[PDB]
Amino acid sequence: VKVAYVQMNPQILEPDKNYSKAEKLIKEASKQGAQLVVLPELFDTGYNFETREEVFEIAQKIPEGETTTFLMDVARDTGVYIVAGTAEKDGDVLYNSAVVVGPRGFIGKYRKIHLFYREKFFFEPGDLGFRVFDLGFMKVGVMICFDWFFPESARTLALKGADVIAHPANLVMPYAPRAMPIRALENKVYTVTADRVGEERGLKFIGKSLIASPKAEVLSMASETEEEVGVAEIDLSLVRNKRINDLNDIFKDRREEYYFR
Amino acid sequence: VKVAYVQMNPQILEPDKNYSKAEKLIKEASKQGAQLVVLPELFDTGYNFETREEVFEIAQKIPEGETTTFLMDVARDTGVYIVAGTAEKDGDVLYNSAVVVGPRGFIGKYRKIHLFYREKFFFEPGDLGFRVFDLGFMKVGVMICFDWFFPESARTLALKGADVIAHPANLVMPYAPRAMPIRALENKVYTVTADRVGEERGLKFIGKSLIASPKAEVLSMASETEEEVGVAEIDLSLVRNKRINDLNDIFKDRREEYYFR
Ligand SMILES: [Mg+2]
Repeated sequence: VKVAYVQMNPQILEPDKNYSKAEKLIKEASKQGAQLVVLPELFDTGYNFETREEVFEIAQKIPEGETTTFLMDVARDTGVYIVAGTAEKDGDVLYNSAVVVGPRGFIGKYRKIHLFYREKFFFEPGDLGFRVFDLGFMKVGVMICFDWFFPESARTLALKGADVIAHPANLVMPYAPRAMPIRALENKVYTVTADRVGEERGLKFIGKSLIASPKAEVLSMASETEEEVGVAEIDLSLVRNKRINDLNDIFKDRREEYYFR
Repeated sequence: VKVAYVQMNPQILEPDKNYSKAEKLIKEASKQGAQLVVLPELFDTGYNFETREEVFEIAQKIPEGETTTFLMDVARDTGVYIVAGTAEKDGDVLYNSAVVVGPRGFIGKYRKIHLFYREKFFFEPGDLGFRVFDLGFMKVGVMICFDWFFPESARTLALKGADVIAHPANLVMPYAPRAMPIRALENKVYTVTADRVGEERGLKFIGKSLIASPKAEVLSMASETEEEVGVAEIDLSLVRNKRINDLNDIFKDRREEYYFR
């Protein structure tokens, strides 16, 4: 299996422009043999809003709306599964979500559980929990951006059977790229952090999209500033066997009775 | 406030020799200003036992045994607090323990919750939970070796108000030195990993003792091979206030409803 990130530079409040850029890059990930392609957080809308009104205006329902139906169309055409960050309109409320689509259609969604900084003024805290989606050939867990900061995000997805954690991000702190391989190691999963690049109303994002292995190896890493795709080969038996030596299994050894109490 | 690790090379089954080495190094640390000094896991007995009988023969009681007695004397005489790893005899049972001793005497013990590899043939799994010890001027959490691998260990300690996690270790894998700064960051806590060095019945330990900070900065780090002390100044404001920005407080932001389920 090959997995891929798409590191792009979303244009704030311009979904058509972002649909165009994303298709172009998903097509190149597909040309490169990717079977699963991960896009950044909020790829359709951009990130740095001044008011909720400008995002609410453009934000789409899932699965009914344009971004899901767009991504279905690209999945169908390219034969890839896609995890993508999107602003989700749900009645009068907005979430910071990721959609999972396949060539056969919509698979499901995740709503960001740990909101970061000014996201608290715009978005409602995610309310679907940490979900894992079975694509047949692999189980894919989804978390978004600041979810990386809490070890419980990746751990919950790993317990739930994720082979790979798809991680749409709009990273601003320098830490996540160094921390991601530790997340991968401690759960014995692959992690695919699709970061954005660019500068948006004074806010500069760090890029450095990366794929990490269960041995904390960095299989692919992106620049700080360029749009690009990164594809890495993954070993599905290297993750599904939680043995770390012949006497320890990382899930058998956890002792939940002593945690957080 | 200054904290330290003592990185040393325990001689297997030679507690006299190890007490003597510990005393020289604790005093080097005490001279350099350290108020808290952390020693390696099983510093008195050594690690690489072939039979339970050989460690049972020499393993000491806590607090009345020779190791705790030794440590109380050193701490009475240096004015320091000491966290040290020690094989604990408790009746007819053995624990892989850490003791905390101050100038007053014995403050308390921690029993290693996550046993590693062959340890399960000698020791019982720890049964006192993850404990935080109030020294007045600081709260010290304690975990041992492989406890690092489970994010839940440091997280339990940090939630219980630990300002610093004292971490006696005998590392053989290379990952802990790379992970500890992420444990420090994700909990906004200081961590003190006191590793051993040496080769013990052919098993090589990796040294690389380190002190990490709440910003993922490594403040002090030791060699692969040499016996040494490392001392660093810690800022308690930087741990106690869990705010990473005006809108995010890492403990208020945890959403336990979605963790591990
Ligand atoms: Mg050094």
